[PDB]
Amino acid sequence: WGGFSVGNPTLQRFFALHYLMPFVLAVFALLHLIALHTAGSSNPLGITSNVDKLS
Amino acid sequence: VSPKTRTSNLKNGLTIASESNPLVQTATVGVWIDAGSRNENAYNNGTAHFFEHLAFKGTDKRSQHQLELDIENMGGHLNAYTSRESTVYYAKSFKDDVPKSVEILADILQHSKLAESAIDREREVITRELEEVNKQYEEVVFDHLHATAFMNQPLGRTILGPRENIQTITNTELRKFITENYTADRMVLVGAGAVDHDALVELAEKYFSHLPSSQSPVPLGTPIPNFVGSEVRLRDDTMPVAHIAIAVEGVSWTSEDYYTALVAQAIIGNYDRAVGTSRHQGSRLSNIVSENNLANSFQSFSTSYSDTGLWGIYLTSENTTQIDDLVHFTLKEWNRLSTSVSNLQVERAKSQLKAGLLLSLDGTTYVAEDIGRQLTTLGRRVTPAEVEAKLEAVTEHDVRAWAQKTLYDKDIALVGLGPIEGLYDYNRIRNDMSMMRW
Ligand code: HEM
Repeated sequence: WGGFSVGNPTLQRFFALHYLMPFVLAVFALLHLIALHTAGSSNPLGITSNVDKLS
Repeated sequence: VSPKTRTSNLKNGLTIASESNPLVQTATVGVWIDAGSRNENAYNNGTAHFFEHLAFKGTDKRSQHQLELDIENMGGHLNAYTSRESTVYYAKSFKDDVPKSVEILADILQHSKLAESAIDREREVITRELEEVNKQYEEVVFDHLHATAFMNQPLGRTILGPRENIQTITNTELRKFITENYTADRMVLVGAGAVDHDALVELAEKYFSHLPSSQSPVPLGTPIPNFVGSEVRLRDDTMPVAHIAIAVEGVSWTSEDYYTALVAQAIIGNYDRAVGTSRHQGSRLSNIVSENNLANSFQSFSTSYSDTGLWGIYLTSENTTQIDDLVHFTLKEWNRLSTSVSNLQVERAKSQLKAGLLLSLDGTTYVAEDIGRQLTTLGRRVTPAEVEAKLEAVTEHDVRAWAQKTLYDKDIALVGLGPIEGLYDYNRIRNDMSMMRW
């Protein structure tokens, strides 16, 4: 809180962190896609798609 | 300046066409027929090819063995081929064995036995041919290319025909086919090399005078094909070489754009890594392909029929991870026929073709094939002077206009055979038929 209850210090730090967190989130979104790229997307049948790929 | 092609007719309407060469000792005489597999329907598809086999199986006079002996004794050989629109039967011999060879050809065409026993025997030979073309990759590719481009149309049919027809072809339908199609007004007797025209005309009067005339005699090389943009993929991961053909609807023999299309084809040209000179060719595609090792070979083609054609390229490559690049760069060079070509490429290709069209005719068989082809597709032999004038009339700006209506943003027929995992789907190939920058 930066104090004894939710107040000005809390609001100002939430602003700074609210601005930041979406950038962190974008990084993790990119990371999960890079991790996915080793196997590729799964598909609704649950089988390999290595036999039949589409750009 | 080559000797003039002499042409005479008989009363039935048989054309006799000859080009003498007093420097050679052999002669190719033969019969070019304006008829082929395209004249069959779906039920008797394969008949024309079937007949080609039985033509050499014996006649009313000579048995199969006597036929063999007669040709052996002459000293030369006989040959035949059936295509979609054309059938040829010729004899290469010595100068003075020409009367024998004309007599044998007249016999096998008019007076063939087509004995049930021989039909039954060949029916197995031809069945085995169905499982051995499989090896001739270029032929496999081009037969699928016709099948898909002219989907469910007569030009789309193979020459061999389906297995089912081979088992059911009778001597009746064989006889019917050759009676309807092998008529005097559709036939040309051709002589090249050591032949006298006047002697050949007399031999035609002696042997081919009792040929039927057709009811409605149209001119030689008289024909609607509706091209289908489409693809056939014959993936085979065990093959080391990918074979790919890409074509658009091309031009007929008598198109006004016939020469324009030949010039366009020569701008792309051919390439073969096994030929020493190929790394130094002027063609842009040749340079891209050789520098980047994208292919073993490519061959541009412009195939013509009476009422349509296919214009495209045939590629072979071991570079299985760069098929995409090979196809990409090929279609980008085609794009440049629409967007970029100028007098520089066009005048170069015209120079190369002016010679190429004459070079091709280097032996009596090639000369006879040229006379026979031209007479059965155009109705006349076109002199080199006329051909030189038609080529000279092609400008850069004719090529651009032709490519813009024939290639640019057009549907393609695409056949891939072998390790073609790297060949993208139809859309991505067809998207390379235009340039977003233009
Ligand atoms: C900002 C949030 C996210 C974005 C932009 C995002 C984006 C994507 C994209 C574009 C794909 C590939 C296409 C697709 O399957 O839809 C994907 C796949 C995947 N995502 Fe997400 N994602 C997000 C959040 C999550 C979350 C919260 C989870 C799991 C709890 C998750 C797990 C996965 C998995 C497992 C796949 C692979 C699915 C498959 O193709 O079988 N993602 N994501």
